[PDB]
Amino acid sequence: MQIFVKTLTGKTITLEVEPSDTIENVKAKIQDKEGIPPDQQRLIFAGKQLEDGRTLSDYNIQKESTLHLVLRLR
Amino acid sequence: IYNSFYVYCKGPCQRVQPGKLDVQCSTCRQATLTLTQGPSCWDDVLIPNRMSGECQSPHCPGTSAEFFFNCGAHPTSDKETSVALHLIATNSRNITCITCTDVRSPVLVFQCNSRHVICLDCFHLYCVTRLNDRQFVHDPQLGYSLPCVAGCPNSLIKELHHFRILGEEQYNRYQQYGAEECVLQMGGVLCPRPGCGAGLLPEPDCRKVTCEGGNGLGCGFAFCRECKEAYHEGECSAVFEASGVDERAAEQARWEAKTTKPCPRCHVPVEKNGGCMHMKCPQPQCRLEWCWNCGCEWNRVCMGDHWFDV
Ligand SMILES: [Zn+2]
Ligand SMILES: [Zn+2]
Ligand SMILES: [Zn+2]
Ligand SMILES: [Zn+2]
Ligand SMILES: [Zn+2]
Ligand SMILES: [Zn+2]
Ligand SMILES: [Zn+2]
Ligand SMILES: [Zn+2]
Repeated sequence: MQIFVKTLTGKTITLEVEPSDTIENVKAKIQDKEGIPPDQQRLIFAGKQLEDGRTLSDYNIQKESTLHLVLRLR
Repeated sequence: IYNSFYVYCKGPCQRVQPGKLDVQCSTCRQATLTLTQGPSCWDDVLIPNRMSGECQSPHCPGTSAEFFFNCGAHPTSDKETSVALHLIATNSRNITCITCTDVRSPVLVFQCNSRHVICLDCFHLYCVTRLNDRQFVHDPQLGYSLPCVAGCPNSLIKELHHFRILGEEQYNRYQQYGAEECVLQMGGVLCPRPGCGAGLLPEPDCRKVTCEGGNGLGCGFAFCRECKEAYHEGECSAVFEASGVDERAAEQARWEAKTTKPCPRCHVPVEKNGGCMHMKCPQPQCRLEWCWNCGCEWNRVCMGDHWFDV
């Protein structure tokens, strides 16, 4: 299934995922597409920050749905 | 048609629609799981491995039931699932709306202690006005939600897909506002450049924030976290001048504010189980499976449309 990862700007990254995929795996696929290391990524769904050990299905994130990407600046 | 379940169809319908419940074996993933007894509540269909039975497929030792919902407005690909909205109910109890005092259907039932009920038209209004005014509530564990309109404690909506009531454009706005609010509650900042608004989580003790990333991610604006103008070494110079439910109705709008039908075959009377509409006659020599609601033999239609009621 597809999810869309968007920045708050509107910039969209398309990922092919499975419900069973961890948020860490989603970040890996973001690393691969945009070259943002997973450490610098924060993913949010419906105002909730997603935890790395949880799956997409844990948050009931549906196919075609959108996660918001925010950047951690250290 | 009596519909117990409401879902959001994300194409073709793109709206909250009556849903069809179905069950499959969790191991072989075929519609082969016959349940010992039907679901009786939402917990039965929403919590994994809660219900059990027998896979009819012989090349399978499966015993655990996996429930799923499809839209009821058209035929669907077997895997073309829709999200269920467990708070939405058909108003089979004729409960008045907390806001408009009308008896409408369907309704949404808040999970406050009072179990207050609001019609879907008033729920929409609630959502739109609260989203336009940025008065949705952020919880670190629950996200961007709304409580019961009565302001009851511990009553934030947990299933955030209920905000699909808003429609596609406004839902996206809700998710956008929710992300922004999440950032701010974490002590983060949004890029102040028009047409950007990137979410940034810098060090807590840093005043200079840069909208980092390439031409793809960031805009490169360096701003002061305090005044949200471009970074500067002085005192901040920017100045911002600020221009600037009835208790009786609530009492009545509670979900918990006769019932004998004979078995079609053996005619021994039975009263409702409350939830499950799937009757299995308890008389040992009958065991006819039948629907409480329709007084007919059990079938896939009653199954999908109203396996259980609330
Ligand atoms: Zn549909
Ligand atoms: Zn099986
Ligand atoms: Zn309430
Ligand atoms: Zn109403
Ligand atoms: Zn920017
Ligand atoms: Zn400043
Ligand atoms: Zn009987
Ligand atoms: Zn029926």
